[PDB]
Amino acid sequence: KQIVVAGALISRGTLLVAQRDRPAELAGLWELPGGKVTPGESDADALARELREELGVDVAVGERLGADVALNDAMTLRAYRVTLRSGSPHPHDHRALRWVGADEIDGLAWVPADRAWVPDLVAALS
Ligand SMILES: Nc1ccn([C@H]2C[C@H](O)[C@@H](COP(=O)(O)O)O2)c(=O)n1
Repeated sequence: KQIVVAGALISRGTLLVAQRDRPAELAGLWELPGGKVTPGESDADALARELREELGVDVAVGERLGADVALNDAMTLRAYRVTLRSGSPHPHDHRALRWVGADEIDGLAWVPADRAWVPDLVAALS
């Protein structure tokens, strides 16, 4: 299986979420940002790489957040806690970014796969 890694960046008590711009089925919906692990990379390497490219930040990759999500037979999606080392996030690849609190997480129009993590994210912010 192909692994897709995603980051739950919590800073100053809020969670960063990212609004996809593609493909049409997901454009406008919100996600934890990340991307595919390439063969030869660790999960930490891949996630830090993706968030540097997508957001313009250097992060440290920490513990898993929640369980794996099966995207299909082909791919699996995994979230990690990440924390900021340097930089301020900007939507280089996404439509928008938002910092959200616990109360806002269940109301967000999540991409269907990431929605599974709602209870985990609420707990992390509580
Ligand atoms: N937090 C994320 C990141 C990605 N994906 C999905 C969208 C694609 O089906 C696949 C690979 O993502 P991308 O198209 O961004 O490379 O993973 C997802 O559901 N949730």
